Amino acid sequence: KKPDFTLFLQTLSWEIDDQVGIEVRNELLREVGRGMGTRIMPPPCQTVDKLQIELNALLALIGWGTVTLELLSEDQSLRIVHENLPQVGSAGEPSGTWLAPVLEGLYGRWVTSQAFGDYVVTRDVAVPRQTIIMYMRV
Amino acid sequence: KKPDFTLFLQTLSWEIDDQVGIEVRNELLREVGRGMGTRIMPPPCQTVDKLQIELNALLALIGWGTVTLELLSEDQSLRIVHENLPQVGSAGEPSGTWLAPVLEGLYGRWVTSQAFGDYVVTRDVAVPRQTIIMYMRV
Amino acid sequence: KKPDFTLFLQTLSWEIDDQVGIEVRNELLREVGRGMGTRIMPPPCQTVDKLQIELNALLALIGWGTVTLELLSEDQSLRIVHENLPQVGSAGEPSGTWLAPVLEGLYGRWVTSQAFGDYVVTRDVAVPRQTIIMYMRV
Amino acid sequence: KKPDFTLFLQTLSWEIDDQVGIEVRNELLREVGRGMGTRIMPPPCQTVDKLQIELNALLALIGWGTVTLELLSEDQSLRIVHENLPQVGSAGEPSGTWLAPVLEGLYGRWVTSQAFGDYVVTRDVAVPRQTIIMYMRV
Amino acid sequence: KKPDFTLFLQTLSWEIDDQVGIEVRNELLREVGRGMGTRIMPPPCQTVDKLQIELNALLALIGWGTVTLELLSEDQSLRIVHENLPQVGSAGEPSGTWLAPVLEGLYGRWVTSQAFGDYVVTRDVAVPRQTIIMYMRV
Amino acid sequence: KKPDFTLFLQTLSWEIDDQVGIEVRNELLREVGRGMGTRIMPPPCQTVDKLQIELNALLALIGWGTVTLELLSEDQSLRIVHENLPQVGSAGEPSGTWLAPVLEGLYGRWVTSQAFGDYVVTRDVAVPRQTIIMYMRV
Amino acid sequence: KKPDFTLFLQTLSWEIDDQVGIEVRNELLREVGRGMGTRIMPPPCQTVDKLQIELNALLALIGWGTVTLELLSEDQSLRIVHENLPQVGSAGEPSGTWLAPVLEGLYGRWVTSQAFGDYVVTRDVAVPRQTIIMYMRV
Amino acid sequence: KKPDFTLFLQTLSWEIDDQVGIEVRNELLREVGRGMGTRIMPPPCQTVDKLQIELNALLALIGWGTVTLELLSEDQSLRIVHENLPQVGSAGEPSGTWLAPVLEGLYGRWVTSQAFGDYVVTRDVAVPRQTIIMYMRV
Repeated sequence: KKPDFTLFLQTLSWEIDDQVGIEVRNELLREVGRGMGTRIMPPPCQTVDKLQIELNALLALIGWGTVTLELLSEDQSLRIVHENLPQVGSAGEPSGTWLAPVLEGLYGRWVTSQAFGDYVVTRDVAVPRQTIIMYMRV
Repeated sequence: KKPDFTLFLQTLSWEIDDQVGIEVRNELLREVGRGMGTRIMPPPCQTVDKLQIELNALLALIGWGTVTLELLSEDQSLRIVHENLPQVGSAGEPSGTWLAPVLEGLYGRWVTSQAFGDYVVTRDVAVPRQTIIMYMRV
Repeated sequence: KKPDFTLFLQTLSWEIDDQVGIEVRNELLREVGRGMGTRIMPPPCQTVDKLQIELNALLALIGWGTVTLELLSEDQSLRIVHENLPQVGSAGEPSGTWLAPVLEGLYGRWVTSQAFGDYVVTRDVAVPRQTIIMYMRV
Repeated sequence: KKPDFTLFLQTLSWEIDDQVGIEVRNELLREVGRGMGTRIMPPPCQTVDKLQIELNALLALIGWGTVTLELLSEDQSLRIVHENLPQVGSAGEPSGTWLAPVLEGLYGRWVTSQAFGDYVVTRDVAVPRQTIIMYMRV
Repeated sequence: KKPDFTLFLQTLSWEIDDQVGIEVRNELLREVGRGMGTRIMPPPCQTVDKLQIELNALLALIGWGTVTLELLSEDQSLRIVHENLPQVGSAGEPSGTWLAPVLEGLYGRWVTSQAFGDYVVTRDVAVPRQTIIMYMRV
Repeated sequence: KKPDFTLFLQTLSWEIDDQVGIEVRNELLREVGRGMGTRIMPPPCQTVDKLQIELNALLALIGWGTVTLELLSEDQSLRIVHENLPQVGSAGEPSGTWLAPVLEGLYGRWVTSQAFGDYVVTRDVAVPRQTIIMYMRV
Repeated sequence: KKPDFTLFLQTLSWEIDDQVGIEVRNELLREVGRGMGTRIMPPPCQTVDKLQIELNALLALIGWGTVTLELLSEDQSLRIVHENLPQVGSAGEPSGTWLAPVLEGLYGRWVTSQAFGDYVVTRDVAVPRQTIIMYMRV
Repeated sequence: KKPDFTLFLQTLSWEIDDQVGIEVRNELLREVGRGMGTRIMPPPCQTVDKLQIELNALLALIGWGTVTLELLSEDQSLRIVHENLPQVGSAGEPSGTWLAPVLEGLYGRWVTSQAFGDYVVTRDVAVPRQTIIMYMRV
């Protein structure tokens, strides 16, 4: 049987919350996501739709959900909607969204690598519990 | 598709190794294992064989390997052999054995709860890479 | 192949119904559920939403369905709705709901352990066949 | 996810052991196996090898192990060896063999229905833990 | 890998259609279904709902679809609706319904064995392609 | 759930054995195998090793065991060894080998299509029960 | 674990696009599909519905989607709608439809082999991304 | 059902062999492997054992086999043994080893990126059919 890490991640999340706090762990998770973004990378794309397809394939390779990218031309900003985020335990704000900084760092690396190449990710916090909305503005 | 946490655990292990060190993370993993031992517990058993069967069933519930308990009557000690440890990344001493303190804390809780009830676990470090030997002496 | 226990449970349910009756088996199933509640426990939670999120994870660990907790503030009561109950045979009132006292005991243990800690479970009998409604009042 | 009944069967076995005893439950399990033998039946066979093949197919239909029949011509007896019995908990004599009377009743029904048709089952208790040997004598 | 018999059944159906005809094969399939009804039987039930619940479990044991029984009290008839029939090839009237006499014989045996015990099955031929309606009148 | 045809094939084999005999069904199975050989074909190969590699891929596409081809240069004959033949029921000579004429026709078509192109298959009857040996001589 | 060829196909598609162009690869894919159509063929059918059923069974054998055939009697043309095309990378016009000439050649071979036997396939380019419409006119 | 690309790869391999030759396709496959090595990369390692563990994890992520690295200190060379190569068709020298240049380029990229960083891969052609031996010398 393939090992299951859900209970281990729940206990680790509770222990990290009780130990360091709710602000250092965000930076730690962002760094973890940035490091994860180095192992798997998308090919260089020229249009938003191709980038969306490649990122969806990369996410389906590991099964962490689906992504939707939109380009707001009012200020040339990027809106990213992530669906079916994995749920571990009941920690985070709101409860169940504990792996959001990981997505922030991962998407920042993936988009800045190619779209454009000078942006910063800021999480925007009736959407479902597992839906994460982020903005990519210069 | 069920989410896969292997790459996330590898990156997290590397980051934790680079940040805190190789001694604080051992205590953190021991605390994580002790907390994990509270969520699932075996029923109170009277003999070593029944304890072995119950612990094997509990391990197979999550798929973290197999266990073998044997009692040394020379000093009434307990020897625990764990097989098929999950492997994440290449961190630990030796490489690949990163989740050993978790097993130490888990087995300590499981055995001390019931055999006897006053023991301490100390890791004993041509056995395979994924085989861990621990001792339970008063 | 993993063993299948459905036919065995159907035959056992029929035999137990034919032997002891329809009132002793309810107490037996309640005791079985109370004993099951000792093997797996949820972490201590402070709010109803966190309790729901944890109980859903424990239920999904074994695949026995889904739970929904709600609080009536009129008399500070708790309403629990369980969905996708396992079906074995055609025994019970109504037919197919044979494992309801098990849920009663399990939920009583899980909630009383932490919400509050002084409550009793009483089954409330156009809802589907596999949906069970229970009340937790002092 | 398909429901898992392993923990439920372990708790039920412990409760039944603590409630009635270790002799009434044997008769209950024999009756359960006899009732189980009525739901699934093998076709009428004329030779021992065909009976073995049909019983192996029937067992593989549910995944309860493998069977081997051999005829002792000294007293026209039948020896049955069952392998890979399902293991639930740590109850029974020896530990892990809790569903042996079920096999006794099931095999008695299956063979007596057709080989011959006048025999009784008596369990014969360095074989493995999950191997059960039974004898069919008139 | 578990063997696949779909192509073999398609070729066999074509050959049987080309050899004997479209009337002898119906009797052959009815006899095959009647023989199949002996290997697996439902427990004796007293009401229509319990019979439906037991037959649904029996069908799900092999995965041949779902059944729905309803009693017309005008002439004390029984109407059976079968859904999700297996499809092999493109033979039968209409195309794809090649295993209908098997269901006729199987349901006749299953119902007549217990509801009542004196009935005959006659196939009633905007329903989907895989839906079969049968009547059970004395 | 994918439908299971094992019990249906067992009942059909028994009925066909009881109805026509043990010689007409062999011709029927040979014709069925010859028709099956038309749906799936191997690419034209020049050497025996390439033919073996292709035939193994086609067999694994449906999971009907494995094949091994040898060329005896004493009289330019071909020896074919088939392993892991599917087992249905207990019919055939010997018991358990009911789909051997299907293999005869299938291999005849597959080899004669390309090796050479003028041969006839004749079954050669301490090898296991599911191993079939055939010869391909002009 | 069964090998995964998705990333290999993505890289191969990108390299082929960068090397030969966007017109030679179409002929290459058409030839590949025509060669694929030789390995697996449907049985000769007389009506459109039977052809549709057989082609759907053949497609489900490999899992490449679903097909729908409909005959325009105005000019005796055939319209083919293919659903759930496999997606590899982000190449093709539109992005994601890289295996369309393969379907063109495959369907041309399959239909022309039997409906009628003199037709040519021409791709017709608010339908979804993975839906392909083709026409079969003389 | 997840799409299967085995038949497509076999037909594509045959067509590429028939069109360009047996020398241009080697360069094409090497370029494909080099491009594949960019999508997934191992973390920078300092010792051979850690590199072996990381490469094995990366290979198991896609299921393309296992790797074994060993350093000859006579001339500081590196020997790489790959096991369980995927098999498509019967093309290549020897038959079945069609994807060897892909592994050559992939391993060259993976090792040269970090061990050392100045090496070239040259394939060394009673080992099994799917085992490939490569050398990494400056």
